[PDB]
Amino acid sequence: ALPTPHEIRNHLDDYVIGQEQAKKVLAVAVYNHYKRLRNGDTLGKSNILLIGPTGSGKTLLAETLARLLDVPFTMADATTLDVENIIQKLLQKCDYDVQKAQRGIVYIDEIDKISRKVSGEGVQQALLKLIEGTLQVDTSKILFICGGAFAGLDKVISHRVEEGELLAQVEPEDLIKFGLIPEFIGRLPVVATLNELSEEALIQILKEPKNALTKQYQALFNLEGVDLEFRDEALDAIAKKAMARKTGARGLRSIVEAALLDTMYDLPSMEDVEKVVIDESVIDGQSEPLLIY
Amino acid sequence: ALPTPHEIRNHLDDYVIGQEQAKKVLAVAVYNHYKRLRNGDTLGKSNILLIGPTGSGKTLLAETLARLLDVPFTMADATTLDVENIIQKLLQKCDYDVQKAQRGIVYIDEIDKISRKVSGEGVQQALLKLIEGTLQVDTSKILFICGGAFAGLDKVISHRVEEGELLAQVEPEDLIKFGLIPEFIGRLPVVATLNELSEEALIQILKEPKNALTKQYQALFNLEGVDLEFRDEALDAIAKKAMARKTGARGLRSIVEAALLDTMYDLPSMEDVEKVVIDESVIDGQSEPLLIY
Amino acid sequence: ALPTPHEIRNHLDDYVIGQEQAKKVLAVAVYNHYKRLRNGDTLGKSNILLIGPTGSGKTLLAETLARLLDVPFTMADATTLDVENIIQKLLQKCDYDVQKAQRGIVYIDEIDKISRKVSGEGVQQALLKLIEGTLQVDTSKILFICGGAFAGLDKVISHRVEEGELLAQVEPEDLIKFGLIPEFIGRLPVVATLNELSEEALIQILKEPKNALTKQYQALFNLEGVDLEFRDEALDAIAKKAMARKTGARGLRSIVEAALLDTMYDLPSMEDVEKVVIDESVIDGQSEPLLIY
Amino acid sequence: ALPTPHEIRNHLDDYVIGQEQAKKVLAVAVYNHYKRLRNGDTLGKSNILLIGPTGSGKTLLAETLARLLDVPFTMADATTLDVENIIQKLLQKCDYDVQKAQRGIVYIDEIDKISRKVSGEGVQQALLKLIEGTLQVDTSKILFICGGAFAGLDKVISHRVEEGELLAQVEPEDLIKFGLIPEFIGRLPVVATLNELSEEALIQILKEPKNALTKQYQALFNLEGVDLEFRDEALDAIAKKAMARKTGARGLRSIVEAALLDTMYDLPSMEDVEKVVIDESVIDGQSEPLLIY
Amino acid sequence: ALPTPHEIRNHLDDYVIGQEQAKKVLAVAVYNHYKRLRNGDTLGKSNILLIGPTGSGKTLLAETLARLLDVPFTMADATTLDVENIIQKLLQKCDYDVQKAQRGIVYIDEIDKISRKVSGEGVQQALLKLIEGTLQVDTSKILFICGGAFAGLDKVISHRVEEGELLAQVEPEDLIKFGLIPEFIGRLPVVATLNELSEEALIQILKEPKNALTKQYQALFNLEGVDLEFRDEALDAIAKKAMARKTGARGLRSIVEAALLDTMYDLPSMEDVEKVVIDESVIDGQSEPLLIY
Amino acid sequence: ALPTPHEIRNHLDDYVIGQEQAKKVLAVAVYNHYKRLRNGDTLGKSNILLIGPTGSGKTLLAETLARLLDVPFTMADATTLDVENIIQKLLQKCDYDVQKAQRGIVYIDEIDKISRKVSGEGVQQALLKLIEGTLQVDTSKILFICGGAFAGLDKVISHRVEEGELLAQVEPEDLIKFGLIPEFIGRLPVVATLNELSEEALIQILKEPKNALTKQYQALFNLEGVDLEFRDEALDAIAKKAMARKTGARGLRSIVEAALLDTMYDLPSMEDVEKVVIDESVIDGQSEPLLIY
Repeated sequence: ALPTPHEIRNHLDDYVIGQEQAKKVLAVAVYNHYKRLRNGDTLGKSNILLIGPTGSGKTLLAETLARLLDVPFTMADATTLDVENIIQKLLQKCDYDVQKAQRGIVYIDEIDKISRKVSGEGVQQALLKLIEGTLQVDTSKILFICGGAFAGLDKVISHRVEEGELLAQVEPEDLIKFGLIPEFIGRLPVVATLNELSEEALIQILKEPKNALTKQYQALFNLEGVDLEFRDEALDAIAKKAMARKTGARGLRSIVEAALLDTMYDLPSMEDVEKVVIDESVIDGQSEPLLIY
Repeated sequence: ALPTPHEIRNHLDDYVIGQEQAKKVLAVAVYNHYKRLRNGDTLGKSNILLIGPTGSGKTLLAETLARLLDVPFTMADATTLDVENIIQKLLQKCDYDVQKAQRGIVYIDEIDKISRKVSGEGVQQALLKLIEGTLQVDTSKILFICGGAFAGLDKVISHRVEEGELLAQVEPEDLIKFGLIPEFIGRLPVVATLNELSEEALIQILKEPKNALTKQYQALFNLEGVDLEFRDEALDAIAKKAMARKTGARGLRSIVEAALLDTMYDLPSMEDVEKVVIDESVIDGQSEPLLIY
Repeated sequence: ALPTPHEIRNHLDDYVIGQEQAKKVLAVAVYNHYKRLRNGDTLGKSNILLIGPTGSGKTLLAETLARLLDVPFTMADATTLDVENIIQKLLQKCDYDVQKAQRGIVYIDEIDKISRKVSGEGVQQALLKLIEGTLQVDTSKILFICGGAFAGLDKVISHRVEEGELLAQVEPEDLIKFGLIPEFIGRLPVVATLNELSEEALIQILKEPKNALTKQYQALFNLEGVDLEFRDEALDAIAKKAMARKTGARGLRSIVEAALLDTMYDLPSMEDVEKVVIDESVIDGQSEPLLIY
Repeated sequence: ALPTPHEIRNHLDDYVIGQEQAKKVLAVAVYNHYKRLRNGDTLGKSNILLIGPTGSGKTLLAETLARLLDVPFTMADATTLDVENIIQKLLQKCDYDVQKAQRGIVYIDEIDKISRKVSGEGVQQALLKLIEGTLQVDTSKILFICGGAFAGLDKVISHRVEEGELLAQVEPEDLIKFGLIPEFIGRLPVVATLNELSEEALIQILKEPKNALTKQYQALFNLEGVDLEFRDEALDAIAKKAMARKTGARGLRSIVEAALLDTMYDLPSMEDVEKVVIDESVIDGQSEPLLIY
Repeated sequence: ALPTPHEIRNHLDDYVIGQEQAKKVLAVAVYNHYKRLRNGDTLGKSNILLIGPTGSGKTLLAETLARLLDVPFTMADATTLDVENIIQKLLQKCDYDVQKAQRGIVYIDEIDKISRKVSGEGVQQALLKLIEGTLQVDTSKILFICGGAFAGLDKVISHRVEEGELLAQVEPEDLIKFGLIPEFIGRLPVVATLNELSEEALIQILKEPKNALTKQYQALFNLEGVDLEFRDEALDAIAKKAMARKTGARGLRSIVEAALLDTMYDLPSMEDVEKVVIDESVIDGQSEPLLIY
Repeated sequence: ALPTPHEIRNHLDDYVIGQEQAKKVLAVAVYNHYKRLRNGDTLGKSNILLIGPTGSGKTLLAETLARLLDVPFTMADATTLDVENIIQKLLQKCDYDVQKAQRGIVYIDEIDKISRKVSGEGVQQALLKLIEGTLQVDTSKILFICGGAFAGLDKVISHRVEEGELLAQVEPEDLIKFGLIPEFIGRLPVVATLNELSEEALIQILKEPKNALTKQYQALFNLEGVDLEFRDEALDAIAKKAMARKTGARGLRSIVEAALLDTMYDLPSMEDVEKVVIDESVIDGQSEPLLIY
C-alpha cells in the first residue's frame, strides 16, 4: 500500500527539519512516480532536481525517501563522472533483483558542477541516456534525484526576475544559462528548492531529528548506565560555535566530539548517575561537564 | 504483411504532430527499406538523415517507427563517440536474435555535432563503416536514422540558394560545407526535414498525441477515481508559459507538474468527483483548481 | 581453375565502368598472385596500390575482384589506425578457415591520408609488418590492395615530369615525396590508377552496371507488378543534377530517391501497368512521372 | 572485551613516545568507534585526522592501534590516488572475512598533499564516498585515519588566531582554506595533533619503545651470545648526529648501522662476553667499541 | 652439427650479394653464439648490431641466418615500441617449445630511430632488460640482431677520425654521441657494417640470388610452359631505371612488374615457346617483348 | 648455516674486484638481514643503497650475493616505473614458493634517476610501500638493493663537507637535496659506495674474475682443443683501448671480440696446438695472432 504524500511528508519531518515546501514537492513527485509504476504506466518521468546550499539536507532527504519506501537506494557523484556502474551498485544492494532494482532511487550529487559555462556536457548527455532508460534492467523505471548547490544560479535568476524567494522563481531557462543542456533539464520536471538552514534550526538539528547528535550520545552514554543531559544553553553555544566557523551543520559533530572527549575518556572508569553538559563546557571548553553521583 | 506508407504516416500522426512532409519521406524510406529486405535485395541503403530543431520530434519519430513495425530499436549519441557497442545493445533488446537484430533501426543523435568545420571526422568514418556493413551480425541490413539540429546549416543553404523553406532547399553539398564528409553523406540518401513546432501546435502537443500530457495526468487522476478536465484556456496558458521561457515543448511537463503539484499532494486525502484546471490555475498559479464533489 | 586475366577484366566490366587500364593491371596482378599461391611459390608479393579520385570505383573494384574469385574479402580504413583486428574479421567472413583466409583479399582505404608530409608513419610501418607476413595465420599469403585519392600527388608528379596522363607517369619516388616511406612503397609493386569518372559515364553508371540504380528500382517496382522506364533525358538530367552538386556518383542515389519518393509512396495504393520517368520529373521535380494503366 | 581508553593510551606509550594528547584523542575516538560498532549503532562516524610533522609517529600510531585491537590494518597513500583496491587489500590481510574487514582500520598518508590550493579534489571526493560507506563489504563500519604534515597549515591558523600551541587552535575552517573541501572535513570529526619530536626524546626513541633500535641490536648481538651495552653518552651522541643532519628520527638507524658495521662484520669470528658502545665510537667514529672477554 | 663460419658465409652468398665483411662478422658472431649455447656456456652475449643504409640487406641477412640454422626467427620494429610480445611471437613460430625458442634469433629494425639525441631512451632500457635475460623462457639464450641506417652516424665518426671506409672506423663512443646509452651498446659487442649496394650489383641482385626477380618470373612463366629470357641489356636497363628513381633495390620489382604486365596479361591466352625481354622493352617501355613460337 | 660476513666478502672477491669497503658493508648488511629472518625477528630493515659510477659492479655485486646465498634474485629498472610485477617475477624464478620468495633479493637500478630535483616522486613512494611490506607474499622480508650513479651527488656533498673520499662523507641529507624523499631514504639505512674502476683494475677485470673475458675465450678455444694465451701486453693494450673510448669495462668485450674475430672464423678449419695474442694483435689490429702447431 502506497503512502499518501501526507504520510510521506510526515515521516520526512522526523529526519529533516524545515524545507517543508521541498518535502511537499518531493512527497508528491515520489508518490506519483511509484503510483505510476504500480499501475504499469498506461506518463511523466517525474524525475527530481534538488536545488539547495551545501548541508541543507538534500542527500539526507533522498536517503530518507528510500528508507521510508523500503526501496533500493544508491548515491553517485557527478564529479567522478562507469555510468552503468551506478546500476550494478543498485543491484548489489538489491540482491540483484531486476524488478526491485527498477523501483529503486538514484541520487546524483553536485550536478551543478558538470554545467559547461566538453567532458562535462558529455556526462550530462551520457547520464541523460540513463534518465530516459535503455545487466538487463531498464533505467526508465528508476527515480532520479539530482542534487546540487548551484552557486551562480542565485545570480542568473536575479538578472531575469528583475535567496529562498529567488530560488522559488527558478525557471528551466535559468538552468540553461547556468550550464545545463535543454534535453537534460527536460528530464527533470520536478524542481524542489531548499533554504539555507537557520541558526536556531541548528539547535533543532541537534535535537529534533531521530538521529540528532544529542540522541546518539545520550545513547552512547546510555549503554554506559549514564544519563547525558544537554542544557539548551550548551546547544545554543554549539550552534554559535558552528556559525563562527561557517562549517554549517557539517561542523556540529566536530564540536560535540571535542566537547565530550575528556568525559568519554574517563567515563568507563567512573561510577555515577548522570553527566550534564552546560554552556560553560562548550564555549569556554575550560569547564568540565557537571557530574552527578 | 508490410504496412503501406499511408498506414505508416497515419500511425505517425497518432504520436507526432505536424512534420507531415518528413513523415511522408520517412514512411516511404522505411517502407522501401523493409520491402527491400523481405525480398532479399535482388538496391538502395535507404538510410535516413533527420534535420530539425531540438525538440522537433526527431527522436520520437524514430522510436515511433520502431514500435509501429515491432522492430528492435536502440539510440546512440554522436557526442559519446565502442561503435559496435550500439550493436550489442540492439541484440540485448532483440533477445540476441541475429536476423531480427538485422531488421532493427538505429538512431544516432547530434550528428551535426561531429562535423569538423580530427576525432570527429574519425567518428564519421568509423560509424561510416557500420552504415555500409561488415557478434556475427551484419550492419548492412539495419536502417540508420541520423538526427541533428544543424545550426549553421540554415546559413550555408542561404549563401547558396540566393527556416523551413530554406531547409527544403537542402543539398548534399550544403552538408559538405557544414562539416560532413562526402562518403558519409552519400550513405544518407533520404533527408527528411522538420519545422520548428508551432505555438498552437503546443496545445495540440498537450492534447492530440496518444501520450499527451493531459492524457497521462487524466489517467493518473483516473486511477484515483477523479476526472481531470483541462479547459482550453488552461492549455493555451500553458502554451504561452512555455513560449515565454523558450523551453519549447521540453518545458511543458515542468509547467503541468508545477500546476498540479498541490492538487496531487492532497488528492488521495479527498473524496470528490472531478477537478477542473482553469487558466487562472496556470498563469496566475495563485488560484487553486476547481473542485467538484 | 584460375580465370585468365581476360576473364577477370571481362567480369570487371560488368560492375565497373571505364578504368580499363586499371582493370588490366588489377587482372594481371591478381591472376599472378593466385597463380603464385596455387603453386606454393617455388616470387613477387604482387601487392596493389590503387590511385584514383574519390568515387572512382576503387572499393567497388576490390570487392568485385573478391566476389569474382569467391575469396574472403574485408575492408579497413587507414584513418582508424588493432592491425590484427582486420585479420580476425577476415576469419569471421571465412568461417575461421586458416587456408581460405590466407587466399583472402584486404582493401585498405585512405592510404594517402597516413602519409607524414609520427603516429601516421607508425601505422605505415605497423601495417607494413602485415604486408610482409608473420590466430596463427600468416599475412604473407593474403593480397593487399591499398586505395587512396592522393590529392597532392598530382602536383609532385608534375614538378618532376616537367590528371590521368600525369598519374600514368607516377613513380615510387613521387609517393616518397608525397609522404610514404620507401619500405612501404616497395611492398606495393603494382600501381593501378583510375581516371575521374566522365559525365556521360555518369549515365552509364546509372545504366550499365549490373547493380545500376535504374536496375535496382526497376526491380523494386517490378515486384510491385509495375514496369519502370527511365527515359535517357531523365538519366542525363540526373547526371547534370549530380555534377552541379559536385557529389560525383555518390550523389546519384540521393537524386533518384528524391525523384521517385512521391511515386513510391502511393504506388502500392494503385493499379496500373507502368510508370515512366521523364526529364521533367527530375530537373523540374515539379512534374509527376508519367503513369500508364 | 573492549579496552578502556586508559588501557589503550597505556599500550600506546609502549610503542610511541610523547604525543600524549594525541594518544588520548585517538584512544577515545577509537574506543567510541568500536564501542559503537559492537552495539550495532542504535551515531558518530568517529573518523580521525592526524596532523603532525613527518616522522612524528602518525603511521606508527595507526599501526599500533590496529595491533592493540587485533584488527585488520592496511595503509594507503593519497599521492598514488583504485580506491576500492585498498578494500581488497584489507580483505587480503583479513582472510576475506567480511565482518572482521568491517572492523578494520585504514590509514591514509599525505592527505595534506591532495589539497587543491582538479584530480586532487576529485580524489578527496572519491575517497569521501568510502568514508561514508557503500566485494560486498560496506566501508561505513571501518575506521579511517588520515595522516599528513600540513605544512602551510601552521600559517593559516596563525593568520586567524591572531607550532604545537598553534596546531591546538586548529579549526575545520583552517583546513578549508588549506585546500580541503567542507564535505570531506565534516567526515573527519576527530583531529589529533602531534608535536615535533624532541631531541632528548630522540634518546628515548632509541631506548623506551619496545622496538627501539638499542633493543633490536642488543637482540641481534644476543643471539650471538654477546651482550651489547649502549652507554648514555653514545645515545646522546647519536641524538646529536641525527639533529645535525636534520633527518629527525628517520636518520637514527642510518647512524647506528654505520656505527656497528665493523663490529657486526667480525663479530661471528670472535669469542668474547660483551661489546660496549661508547660516545667515542659514535661521534668520532674512529674509536672501535670496547670489547670484553 | 654446427656449420663452420665458412659454411655460414658460403650459404649467405646465395641470398645476399656483397657485404662480404659483414657476412664474415655475422658468420663468426653466429657460430660463437650457438657454439656457446650447445656447450651450456661454462661467455659472451655475442649480440649483433647491423649498421647499413636502407635496402642494404640487413633484414634479409637476419632472416637468412635463421633459415640456414633452422632456428625460430621473428622481427620487430623499434618504432612500434609489448616488449614480451616479441617473445610470445617467437613461441608462436616455435610451436611453443621453450628450448627451441631460446635458440631463436630476434631482429630489431630501426634501432637508430630510438636514439635520444624520454620514451625512446626508455625503450632502449626496456629492450635492454631482454638483451640481458630474465611465458617462462629466458631471453639470455636468444641472439639479438639490431639493424638500423644510422644517418647522422656517418657524421659523428667523421668528426672523430679526422661512407664504407668511415663506417669501418665505427666506435662504441660514436654510437653514444649518436643517441644510444652506454649500457645498451655494451650489450651489442658485434658490429657488422654494410655498404651501399652498387649499381652493377643491382644487376647481380636481379640474377645471382636464389630468389632473384628474374628467377621468380622465369618460374611464373615456367609453369605456363614458357621460357622467359632476360637479356643483359634489359637487366642493365632495369638497373639504370632504378637508379634514376633513387629507389635502390626496393624499386626493382616495381619496374619488372610494369615491364611484364601486358605480357603476363595475354600470356595464358597464347601458345608459344618463349618470350625474350630486350632493353627496348624496359627503357622505352614502348616495344613489346620478343615472342617466339 | 649462514656464512659469516668474512666468507661472504671472500666469495665476493672471486667475482668483483676492488670495492673492498662496499663488499664489507654489503657482507654485514646481508648477514644481518638473513640472520634476522632466520630468527623470526624478535629489528632493522637492513635495506641497502649502492652508490657507484656506471659499470662499477653494482648489478654484479647484487647478483653475486644472490647466487652465494642460493636465494631467488630479480632485477628491475627505476626508469620503467607494475610495482608488484617485480614480485610475480621473483615468484617465477622461485617456483612460486612464498617463503623462499620472501628470502629473496631485489635490485633496483637507476634509483638516482627518479629523484625529483611528480611521477618520479610518486614512484619513490609507490616503491616505498614495497620496501615497508604489505600473490599473498609480504615484501617486508625481502632485501632491497637500490643501485644508482648519482651524478650530481658528488657536488652536493662537496657543497656541505667544505670522488671516493667525497662519497665516503655521504649523508642522508645529501640524498635529500639530491632529489630523494626522507621517508624513502630512511628505508635505506645501509649505504655502500663504490669507486671508479682503475685502469690496471681493467686488466684485473680481464683476468681475475672467475668469469673474466680471457677465461671465457680460453674456454671457447679450449673446447676447440686449442690453448689461448693472452700476453700481459695484449691485456694492457685492451685496457688502453677501452680507456680511449671511455666505455669503461662495458667496452671490453667489444674489443676482445673484434680482436679474436678473424681467428675464431678460421679456427675450426685448422689443426694447431695454441694461439697466442700479443699486443700487436690488439692495438695495431693489423698483426694476426701468433699461431703454434
